[PDB]
Amino acid sequence: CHPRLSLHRPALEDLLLGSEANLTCTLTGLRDASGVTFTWTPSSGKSAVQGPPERDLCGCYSVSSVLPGCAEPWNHGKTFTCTAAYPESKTPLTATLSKSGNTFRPEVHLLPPPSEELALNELVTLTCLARGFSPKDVLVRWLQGSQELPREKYLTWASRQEPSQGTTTFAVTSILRVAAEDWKKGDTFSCMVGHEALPLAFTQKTIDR
Amino acid sequence: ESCHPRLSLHRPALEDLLLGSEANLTCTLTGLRDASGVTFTWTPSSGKSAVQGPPERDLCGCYSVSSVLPGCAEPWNHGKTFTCTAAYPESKTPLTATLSKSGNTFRPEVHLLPPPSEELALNELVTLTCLARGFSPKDVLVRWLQGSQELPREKYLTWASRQEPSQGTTTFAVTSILRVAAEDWKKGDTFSCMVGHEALPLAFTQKTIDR
Amino acid sequence: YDIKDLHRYYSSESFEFSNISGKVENYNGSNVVRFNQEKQNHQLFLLGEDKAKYKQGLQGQDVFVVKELIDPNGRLSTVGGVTKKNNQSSETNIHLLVNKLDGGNLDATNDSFLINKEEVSLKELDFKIRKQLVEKYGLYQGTSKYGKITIILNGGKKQEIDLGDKLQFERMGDVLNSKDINKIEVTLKQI
Amino acid sequence: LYDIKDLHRYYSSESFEFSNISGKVENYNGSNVVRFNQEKQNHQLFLLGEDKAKYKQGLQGQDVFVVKELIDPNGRLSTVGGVTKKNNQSSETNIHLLVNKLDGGNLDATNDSFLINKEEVSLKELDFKIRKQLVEKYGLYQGTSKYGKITIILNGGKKQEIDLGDKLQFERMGDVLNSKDINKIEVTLKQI
Ligand SMILES: *[C@@H]1O[C@H](CO)[C@@H](O[C@@H]2O[C@H](CO)[C@@H](O)[C@H](O)[C@H]2NC(C)=O)[C@H](O)[C@H]1NC(C)=O
Ligand SMILES: *[C@@H]1O[C@H](CO)[C@@H](O[C@@H]2O[C@H](CO)[C@@H](O)[C@H](O)[C@H]2NC(C)=O)[C@H](O)[C@H]1NC(C)=O
Ligand SMILES: [Ca+2]
Repeated sequence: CHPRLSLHRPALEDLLLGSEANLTCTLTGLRDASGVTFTWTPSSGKSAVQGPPERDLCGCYSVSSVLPGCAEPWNHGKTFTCTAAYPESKTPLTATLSKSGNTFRPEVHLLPPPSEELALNELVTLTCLARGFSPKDVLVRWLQGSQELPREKYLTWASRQEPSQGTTTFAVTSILRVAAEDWKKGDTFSCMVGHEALPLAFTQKTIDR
Repeated sequence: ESCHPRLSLHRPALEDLLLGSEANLTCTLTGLRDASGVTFTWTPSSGKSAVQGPPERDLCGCYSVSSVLPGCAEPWNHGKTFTCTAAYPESKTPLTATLSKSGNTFRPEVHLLPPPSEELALNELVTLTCLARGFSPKDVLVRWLQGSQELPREKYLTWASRQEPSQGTTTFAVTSILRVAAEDWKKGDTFSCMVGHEALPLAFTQKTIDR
Repeated sequence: YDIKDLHRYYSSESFEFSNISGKVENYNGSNVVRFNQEKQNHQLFLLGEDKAKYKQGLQGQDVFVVKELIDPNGRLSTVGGVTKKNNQSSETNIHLLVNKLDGGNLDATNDSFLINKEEVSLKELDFKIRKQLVEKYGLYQGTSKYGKITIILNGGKKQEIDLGDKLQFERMGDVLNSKDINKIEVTLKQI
Repeated sequence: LYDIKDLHRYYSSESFEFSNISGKVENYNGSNVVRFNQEKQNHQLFLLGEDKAKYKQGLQGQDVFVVKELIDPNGRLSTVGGVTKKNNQSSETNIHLLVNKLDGGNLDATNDSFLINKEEVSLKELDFKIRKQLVEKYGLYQGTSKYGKITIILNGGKKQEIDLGDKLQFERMGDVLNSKDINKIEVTLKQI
């Protein structure tokens, strides 16, 4: 066992597709049970929680605190402070994070299928590459013309950091295998990347025959 | 809960197998704790004995010992099967692990892809994408070349070997990204994406591109 | 901005809603008004003059939507295009001269352009003119891409839209008013 | 259709004819190879098929016609098949090489010849050498000349055909012929 505090930025999915974009501060490693002082600072809906989750993923549970409403304060970029007070030891625990600065947008690219696949004329592969964006965090989705294809139907790698002797940037690729017909048929496909640094938070690159 | 034990036997590093001389097999544990003398027993006990390691401890406690079987590289490629059994003072009942070189494989479908129709109309750095798809186990190697020159690991990005979405046979795919100088790309030279896999006839494959 | 994407875009259907109202949320850090109209929800981004001009959301204005794209949540995002209410106090047909320049020759084609309201959105003004430049002058098609829409106001001053790439969102908020427009000239420099 | 550039690169790259090569066969990723040094280069000769049992105990000192497949991160030049007896001296003999271009509804054909250095040659050496000629003197694998079929004549005793559609099958680069048993060679380019 061993208690540690932790702060988590609001998920991009939520930041770009949810209403109640809430933030989470969480204390783990407690042997105790509760009675923990979860006091932040930006009082604009402040309403922690606990519901003691034995799911400390370890032989000794813990609890957490939420700050609903803070969907906008986050985009502005204020330094949130979640001070945690628990039994065991005195001097409480305090971790605090804010928005990330020094950001760049994704340079999306929708690559056509490999000549060789058009030959085997079976299933052509559409590759999507987003690169050069900062906040590692990014979303990627697909469309057949105007209809978003289910995630269950494509593969998206993990946003990794690229090689550069300076501006720290990340890159993400994704593969969508489509029916040979449909590609030659004519209907288009699109790659839709989401991001904080984008203007409308989403770019959409489209390619066809 | 807490530290529930898990024994796992690992295959030799594809890398070692293809480019190395001594390839080993690792048999380790997870939940188990305590006992620094509690050893495991391997099957092909051809003299070469295992080599336990530094207890090492996962967070939240739960220690984890490993046992590497040296040069067991010939037998691997030779189709033999290994068996690792660990005994601890946790359960009077031991754990057994068994592994052998995969049958029913699939050669990587390697595709070298040209720079974005736009990335070049900025004459800065063009982006070369390599995609290996539909292959046997998920163990693959990806390398980059400028003609006959192998560029360094630091000079590129290859993502993990993920599993391809499928309804039938199970295959994986991996992607790599080499950013080159538009200047070089433009002056006509070439680039290669060499891949490593155990299903590929010659162990490797090279797919080459250029304008 | 590669031909196919410009033809694509400058071809899409544009809507001209009326008497719209909204609050404004800080989506991804930018002020945007949301509103449903023809069974389709929109998400108007206020990124230019309109950002301050409409710092209090929308309460009765008209809006020119043009699909930048549709959020994976089903919300068509459009940029600017907001013009005051009680604005249909006139029509207006202004002179539109189009000049397709090729082998160094001319090919002038004095045409005409219509303005739906009194106060205009550089967005609408630009969007339509290009739509009309494609449908009748093969723009962003084959090879006609570069150009330069020029709007000429009474007095003398004149505004310019480069055809090279979509109008900047920064200026979709901009508003002109019919009456101060003498003539419009284009130059489909098909290089 | 597309691998046109690839086929070219290969069937026109620099070949190599070595001799008195000795090497203990080793195991590699489940294959039967023989590594060996020759002229600043390190080779890795893979043995697949007819040649894998013939040389169960490596290469005593035969002759090897090496063709570079690629060069792994370790500098080894992966090559396949192409070994010959050893008691291989020399038989510079010229075989008749008929090349029939079929472009259009026409057949603008021509008569040529084919040289052979060894007494015992390898289908590997034939296929390579031949196509190279078909490449240099008939622009094979260029523009649209990709498909066709090389037909060898085993002195009124058989007929060995090598499709030009793609590379020779590794399986085949282990078969050998007797330079003498050849009568004539007929190529049939199929420019579509
Ligand atoms: C964002 O945070 C809110 C609040 O912490 C979550 O919404 C709660 O959902 C439960 C569901 O039963 C309701 O009972 C509460 O009233 C909601 N809270 C409030 C005050 O809105 C919401 O789930 C979080 N969003 C996610 C899923 O990330
Ligand atoms: C067993 O194989 C592993 C995998 O190749 C070896 O671990 C590597 O050791 C090198 C240094 O010698 C490191 O650079 C790699 O990062 C290691 N890889 C791993 C496993 O993380 C290991 O040395 C081998 N041990 C024996 C007994 O041969
Ligand atoms: Ca163009």
